[PDB]
Amino acid sequence: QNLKFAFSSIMAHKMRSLLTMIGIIIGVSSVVVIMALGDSLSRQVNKDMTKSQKNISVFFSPKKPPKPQESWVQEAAKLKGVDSYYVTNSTNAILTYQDKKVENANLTGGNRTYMDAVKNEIIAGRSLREQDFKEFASVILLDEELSISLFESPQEAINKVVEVNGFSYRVIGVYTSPEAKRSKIYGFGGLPITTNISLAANFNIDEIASIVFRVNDTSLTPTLGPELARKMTELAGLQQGEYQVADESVVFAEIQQSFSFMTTIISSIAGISLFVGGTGVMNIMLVSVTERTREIGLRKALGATRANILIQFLIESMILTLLGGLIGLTIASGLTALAGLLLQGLIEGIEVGVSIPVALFSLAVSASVGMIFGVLPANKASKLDPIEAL
Amino acid sequence: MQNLKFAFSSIMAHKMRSLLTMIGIIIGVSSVVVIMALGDSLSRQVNKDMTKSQKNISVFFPPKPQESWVQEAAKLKGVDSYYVTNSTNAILTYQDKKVENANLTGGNRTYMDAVKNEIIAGRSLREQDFKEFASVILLDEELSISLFESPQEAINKVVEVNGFSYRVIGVYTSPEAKRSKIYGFGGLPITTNISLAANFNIDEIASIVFRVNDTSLTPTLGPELARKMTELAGDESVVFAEIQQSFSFMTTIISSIAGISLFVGGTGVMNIMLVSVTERTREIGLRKALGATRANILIQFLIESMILTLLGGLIGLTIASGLTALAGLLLQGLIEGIEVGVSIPVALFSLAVSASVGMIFGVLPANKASKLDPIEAL
Amino acid sequence: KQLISLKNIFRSYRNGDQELQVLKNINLEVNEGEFVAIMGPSGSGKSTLMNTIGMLDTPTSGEYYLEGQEVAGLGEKQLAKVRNQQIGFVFQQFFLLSKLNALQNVELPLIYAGVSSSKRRKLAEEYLDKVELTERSHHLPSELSGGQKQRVAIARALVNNPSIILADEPTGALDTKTGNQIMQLLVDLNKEGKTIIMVTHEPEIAAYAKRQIVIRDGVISSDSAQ
Amino acid sequence: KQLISLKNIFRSYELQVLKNINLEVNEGEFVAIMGPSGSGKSTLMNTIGMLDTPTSGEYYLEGQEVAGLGEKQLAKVRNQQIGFVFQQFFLLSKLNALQNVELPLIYAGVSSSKRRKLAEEYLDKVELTERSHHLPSELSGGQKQRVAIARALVNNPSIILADEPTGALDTKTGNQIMQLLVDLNKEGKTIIMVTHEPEIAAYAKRQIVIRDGVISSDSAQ
Ligand SMILES: [Mg+2]
Ligand SMILES: [Mg+2]
Repeated sequence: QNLKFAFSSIMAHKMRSLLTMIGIIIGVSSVVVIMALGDSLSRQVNKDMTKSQKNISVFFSPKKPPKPQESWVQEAAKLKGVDSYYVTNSTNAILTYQDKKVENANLTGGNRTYMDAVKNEIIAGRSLREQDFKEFASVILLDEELSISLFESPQEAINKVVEVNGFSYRVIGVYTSPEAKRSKIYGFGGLPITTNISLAANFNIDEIASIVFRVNDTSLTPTLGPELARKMTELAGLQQGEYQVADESVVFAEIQQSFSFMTTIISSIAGISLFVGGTGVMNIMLVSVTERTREIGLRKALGATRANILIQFLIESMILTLLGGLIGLTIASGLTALAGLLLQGLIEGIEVGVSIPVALFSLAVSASVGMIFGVLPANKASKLDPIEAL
Repeated sequence: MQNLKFAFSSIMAHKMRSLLTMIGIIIGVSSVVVIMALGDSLSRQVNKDMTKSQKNISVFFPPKPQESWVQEAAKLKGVDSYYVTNSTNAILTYQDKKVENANLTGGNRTYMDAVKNEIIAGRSLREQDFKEFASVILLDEELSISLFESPQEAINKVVEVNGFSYRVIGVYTSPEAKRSKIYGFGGLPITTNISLAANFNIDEIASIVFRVNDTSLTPTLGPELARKMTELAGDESVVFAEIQQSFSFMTTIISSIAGISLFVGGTGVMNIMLVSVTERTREIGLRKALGATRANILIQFLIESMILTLLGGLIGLTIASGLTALAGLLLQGLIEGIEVGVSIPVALFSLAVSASVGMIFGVLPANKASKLDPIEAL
Repeated sequence: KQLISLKNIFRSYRNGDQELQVLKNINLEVNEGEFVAIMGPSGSGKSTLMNTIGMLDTPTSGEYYLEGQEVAGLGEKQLAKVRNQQIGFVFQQFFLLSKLNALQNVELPLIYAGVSSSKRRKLAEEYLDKVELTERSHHLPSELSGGQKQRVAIARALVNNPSIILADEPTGALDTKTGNQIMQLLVDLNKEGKTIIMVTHEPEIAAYAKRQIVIRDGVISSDSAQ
Repeated sequence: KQLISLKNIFRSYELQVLKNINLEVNEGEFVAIMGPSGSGKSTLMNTIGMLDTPTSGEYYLEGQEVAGLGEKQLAKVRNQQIGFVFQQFFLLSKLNALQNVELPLIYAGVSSSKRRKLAEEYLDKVELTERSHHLPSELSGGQKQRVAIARALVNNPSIILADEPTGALDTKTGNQIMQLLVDLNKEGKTIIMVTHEPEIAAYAKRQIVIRDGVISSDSAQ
């Protein structure tokens, strides 16, 4: 049959076929390796996407800027199904200590419920206490790897003065979480936390910006969300604006498909190699037509049909590019796994690039390549006249 | 050089095969030279901006300095003009919208025409902004649009520069601003240095710049200015070749990924040259019976794979100049004011490579060709 | 008994403006067990006649009745079936596929016939026995001599028990001594009742066949039937 | 004068092909070598053509000792002195008649302009008119071997080595090509040819027969 003739021919010129495959190996493994990382990076964001669905962000929409009282938010949070609440400031900070520096850390402004609500685990020293709010204290917590970068050790970091934005802060604790460990990808040098009333007093900013409610049963959010917003406006007084639910996904997806774009640009450049590989497999297939012009003619004298020859030379190029984009898919999957068992000094997050969608897409492409670049030759061969060939 | 005629006869023997073999190298050299050339333009552009950083002598030595001395020292024969500035990188809000870590310059009276900030909307700093202790601000064009959609839109409205209310009295632009994008500057707002010292408790004067527009004068003059500005109260370019280093690194990493397609293109020729050798074993024996040596056949089949890649490289280079020109036009939005193109070193680097690709890959079949026995061939 | 039956056969080879005529009113019939030999100068189109009969060429006008049924006009897919079952091609240079051994080079027509692998090797063996091959069947044509390669080529021509063997100058790539060995084989095969129609430019070789035909300018110009 | 002088030529591979070969051949001769299969029929020829070096013994070509010379040297000697003719013609497919004939002259160091003159003179010597620029695609077998024979003559060799010249040709056209060789032998070129057919050997002056690595007959005695 036509599959066996395909395999016989490939085995006939082993080192020619082998060399051709290597062009497809190289190209597929390059594309899959690049596509792996960009996916794994993407999926480690889509974890955070779904952690954020437990949160309900409320904000002041001017149309259906008054000072928001904190005890409104506590009262709203009474609402059944709401497990906790918190309010925060934010700002940038350049964070100098002694001769060290991290010039883009995101300084967060908690409100006594914040630390507990977001479940941050204290590893050295203490969390924010009630005294720190009533004394207007410039106290600071650092995340595990900010403390390591700035003070060699979370233990060593405790009770050191760190200049924040030319403002002296005393380090009370070091914390860590899942989110802090993996938050280098969002482009942050650190996630230090202090009281919102310190942020609000040192830097000019007012003391509430984001208002959040945690609702651990996520199926309630379509109803509880707008209810918490309504309840906010019933308590805030009709100041002619109305509180609304902030959509979480429109800022996550704004960074999700910026990683995707830039994966595609580098994945394309790697793809140029697979495309060159493709022109290579077409070309060698064409030499195997002229190499076998007499053979085809003889085959047709013996009873080969145009159709037989056409699918034989198709199958022959497909066997090259599939077996190629599989040896390649594997060697990619390898390098990707050892690229992950390496990115551990940066990220605490699953990066193996197994992704069934990219694996299957590699084979899908690998097929198309053989099919596309293999028809012109297979056509040429099928059309060859027995009389002219003999 | 009959080997060159032999090479071209063979190339021309299978035109559409030699063509498809060349297309690997074109596709390879094109994409490599395009990445290498943009990365080279980004580096060369940065390198032009360093030769602006030598027409600006900066003297640094704190104690509280005073503009009276800088004004005095600026009468010296080479010194074209002077200015003095005030710094902070604070954050510009405007009702939910928010630009991060813009470089807020606080200039003196002379700062506007010494640096030459061309205003596109409204007005620049007038003197009654210094005298009356006003909190007013100029925004750069790309900071203007990012914060307020249009340029004219931003005008006469309130910004929150680190909290303090600043009235946008104008919006400016220059080449040096349009490229501030590449140095990671969020924006370049200018203001009155009186109102930077008031609103942030920084010193009124912090940088002292002496504009000298004779390049072949900054030695001898510049050291004198530093030791005149020391008579009252009893040096070189910064980390400019650091972005130069960082770009060059990113150029490499990407250009190498493009370079794989040249490596596959190279295994392309080796595969085609290997069939060439088997499929004219009979010729090789014939030629050797006519008096071709082992060495003749060797340097014939090598010259053929070199010509084949070298041509592809030379074509690929050309096609990577058209490509690296409309790339110039594409980057009149993003970066702009840039001279983008393929430098003479980059151009012949590619020729050296493409030549070398042909050799490395092509010696292996050229060897097999050379050691062919005439008897078994015939 | 009646196999080949050409009739009013023309073949005109169009080539831009040149409607160049080759075969013209070829009338001819051939019966089973015959050994015809076709002779003539270059340009006469013994080639074109032969392919016409072997179903590699379709005639411009006229008729060709293989075993009574008309076969000039059948679709390629169906015509290629008829060719596989009815025509055994023997060539001057032997046209052995160099990556296949003698055994599987002889098996090849059985694949297109659609024969099981069990049978194919044994059908091949039996027919390599029929042509008298001493050098082992598991050798490439690389390591075979002339007469041995032409034996394999004739075994391959016989494997699907065809009606006609078309031979085109079989001795043409062979020395007198081993050519006469192959010519006896063809005589012995035709003696067993297998029809043969052979082209040659050699009076010495046409002499082995039961019937002489000559073509001049695409016209059968002398038979031995009368 | 004397051109070929083989003396005590052994060739072995463990198989022994040639065994005390002693043959002399003078200018103008036309020697036809016949013999049974694997007598060293071709190994002798490739020894005379310098494509094979003997395991022992000596070969003087136009008086020059050539057995055991270097590869670079033995190619030049081959080029100047030998004119191989082949059964199958062995013309390069992409070069036309003139260019095919010009090729041995390229491996000598001759002017590109002068090659053209010499090639045309030798296409004339072999009666090949107005097919100067035909590819082998476009030539008959007689025409092809005519071109191939012109290629053997262009460098004024001492020896024309011919290996069954009319094997690919029909009996009519062989006789024509065989007459061509005879005429070239008449003008004074030495031909050592090999053949399986007595009808072809007939044309030669002398008649050698090799059996198992050693000459058995010789019509010159
Ligand atoms: Mg004919
Ligand atoms: Mg022999």
